[PDB]
Amino acid sequence: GKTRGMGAGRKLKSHRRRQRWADKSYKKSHLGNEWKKPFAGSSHAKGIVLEKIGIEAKQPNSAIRKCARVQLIKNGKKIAAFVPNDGCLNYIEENDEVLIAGFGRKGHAVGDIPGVRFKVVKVSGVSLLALFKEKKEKPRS
Amino acid sequence: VHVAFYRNYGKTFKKPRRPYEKERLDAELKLVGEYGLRCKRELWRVQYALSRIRNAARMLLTLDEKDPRRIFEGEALLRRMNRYGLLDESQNKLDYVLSLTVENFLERRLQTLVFKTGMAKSIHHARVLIRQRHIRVGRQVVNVPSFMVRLDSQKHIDFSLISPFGGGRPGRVKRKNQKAAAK
Amino acid sequence: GGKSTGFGLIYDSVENAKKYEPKYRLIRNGLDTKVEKSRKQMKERKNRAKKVRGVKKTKAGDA
Amino acid sequence: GKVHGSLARAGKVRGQTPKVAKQDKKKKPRGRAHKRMQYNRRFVTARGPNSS
RNA sequence: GUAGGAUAGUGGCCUACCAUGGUGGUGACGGGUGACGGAGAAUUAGGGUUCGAUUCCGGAGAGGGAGCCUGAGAAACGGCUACCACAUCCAAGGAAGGCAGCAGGCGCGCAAAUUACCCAAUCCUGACACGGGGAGGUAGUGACAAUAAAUAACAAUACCGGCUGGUAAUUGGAAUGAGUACAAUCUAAAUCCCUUAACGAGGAUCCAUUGGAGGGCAAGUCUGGUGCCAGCAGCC
Ligand SMILES: [K+]
Ligand SMILES: [K+]
Ligand SMILES: [K+]
Ligand SMILES: [K+]
Ligand SMILES: [K+]
Ligand SMILES: [K+]
Ligand SMILES: [K+]
Ligand SMILES: [K+]
Ligand SMILES: [K+]
Ligand SMILES: [Mg+2]
Ligand SMILES: [Mg+2]
Ligand SMILES: [Mg+2]
Ligand SMILES: [Mg+2]
Ligand SMILES: [Mg+2]
Ligand SMILES: [Mg+2]
Ligand SMILES: [Mg+2]
Ligand SMILES: [Mg+2]
Ligand SMILES: [Mg+2]
Ligand SMILES: [Mg+2]
Ligand SMILES: [Mg+2]
Ligand SMILES: [Mg+2]
Ligand SMILES: [Mg+2]
Ligand SMILES: [Mg+2]
Ligand SMILES: [Mg+2]
Repeated sequence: GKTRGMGAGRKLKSHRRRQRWADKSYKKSHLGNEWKKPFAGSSHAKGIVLEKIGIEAKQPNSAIRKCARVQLIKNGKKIAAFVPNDGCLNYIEENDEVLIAGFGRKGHAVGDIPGVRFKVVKVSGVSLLALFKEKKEKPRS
Repeated sequence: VHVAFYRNYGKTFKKPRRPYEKERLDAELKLVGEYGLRCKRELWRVQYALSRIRNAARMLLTLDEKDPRRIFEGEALLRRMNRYGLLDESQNKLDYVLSLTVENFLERRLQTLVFKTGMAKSIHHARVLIRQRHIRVGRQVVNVPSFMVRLDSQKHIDFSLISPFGGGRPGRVKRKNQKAAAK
Repeated sequence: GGKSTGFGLIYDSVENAKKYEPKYRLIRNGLDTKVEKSRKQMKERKNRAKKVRGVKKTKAGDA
Repeated sequence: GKVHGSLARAGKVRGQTPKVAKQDKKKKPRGRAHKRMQYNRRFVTARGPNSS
């Protein structure tokens, strides 16, 4: 059973402090490992496109999910980023400048795409959404 | 230091906890259409004010009847509700504050009053008249439909003295038509 | 509309006004003339004159 | 033994989709008038609102 | 602990001699902090959780250290001296440096504005009622955040539903601010706001968008295309 002594406040505080580490959410935000991850605790990161890659969809689906290999400028790390929307991979080229955001699940894969935790938001300073709707045009240079 | 930084501001409404309650949506649309509101934000702002007042009254009712703080704040709140027409003289207890509904506050809007006294053919007509500077409360022109009319000021509502419906100088359309007809 | 509010001062005589009123208010009434000057130019002239000693300091600030 | 999926297929359906022009329709009222229309449609005049 | 030195002054602050003491699972000592502390901020049954660089208070720093003069007050940096790192000019002999002040530039990055006007207000300062003040204020950029609030209102006609309501790029005249502009007002001077001559609305082109329509969760078993492809899908 719990300790209940009126003079046992120290033990209760220490026990809670020790047991907090069993909590995964608490440990994630108190171990200081977010700075060694590709984004280093940022909502977005810019990078250079290295190569277009197709990723097979997970069972029971069957598709080729279009993604890009991006090297982050600020630390040189390499990640896989999904390119959403139909035919939007055609707006991406090798050595292009892309803005990368999270996939929405805080560092975890989404949907039937395996091992992909990022998506492309902008290419060459123009949002992919504008390119898909023809609102803007990708800069020639 | 920038002295402007010391000015304070606050929010006036909150979004619903559950966005897509069908019954809540139906009731809110009914109220908005009845009172001719432009969006749900106005209704939520009125609900926020009503909730604040009801919370204050409920907090006061928890204190002892002879508590000086309860006496002072209850008198202040009852006077405030009486000034704006929310409560009648017979409704002289903090308990009746808890029985206040959003409709009570909505009925005190300058738009609703302008519609009710007969200066407008409809609630929307009252809205457009108010926002077009055709209405004055006392000697002051008011163009804010959300204006809450006090009991004393209710009987002073009238057409603006500088408006076609309150004085002379018809509108630009009428003047243009008169000029055109002069030939 | 149709109403306005403000502040007014009536001095016993013009000399008292000239002695107590701000310069800009006197200018507004025509009792004083606005002198055209640039604060940045004054600062630059002062800084330039800082480096010159003696009577020549007077024309040093011109540059 | 097929051509299931590849990078060269990007934009297939969107390119295939025939282009249909948008019909020119009168603008709906905004704000209070829009709310008035909604209230009249759902309460005064009157299955789902988009039933066939 | 004793006696001295130094200090504005107490004190191992320092010196000489003497004693073996001092802290520690009631966590010392050591390490980390993407740690300046507080007043406070977010959320609120209660208890709690998370945040606090930033305008108020206290501390520290002026590229990194160290030393110091003047002075009531500084170990000052829009003061000096030396070293270290950067770094401008040179007639090559020398000579001058410190934006974590206001602007502004490079760099960095997801990430942040004008090299403007003024001491008119608040206050500070000097020999001084008067000078000065990038403190501070004004104006510029500004969908951080917050407040109010347009994009239509009313009749006739025709359709519909029970005199009463709803619809119509059908008709009819009324109203008005977005804009524009004399003028005045505002203002240190301007500008904006407020006020207001003359203009300013019918597809009132003065044309509202962002997301969605299997469920969670409000909204189509509509039509065409594609055919585990392309794609969607926070989860199913
Ligand atoms: K598969
Ligand atoms: K499937
Ligand atoms: K001492
Ligand atoms: K001693
Ligand atoms: K500190
Ligand atoms: K002195
Ligand atoms: K600067
Ligand atoms: K001043
Ligand atoms: K859904
Ligand atoms: Mg001593
Ligand atoms: Mg702090
Ligand atoms: Mg820091
Ligand atoms: Mg700052
Ligand atoms: Mg401070
Ligand atoms: Mg210092
Ligand atoms: Mg520096
Ligand atoms: Mg130095
Ligand atoms: Mg120093
Ligand atoms: Mg400096
Ligand atoms: Mg200084
Ligand atoms: Mg920003
Ligand atoms: Mg806002
Ligand atoms: Mg519009
Ligand atoms: Mg539903």
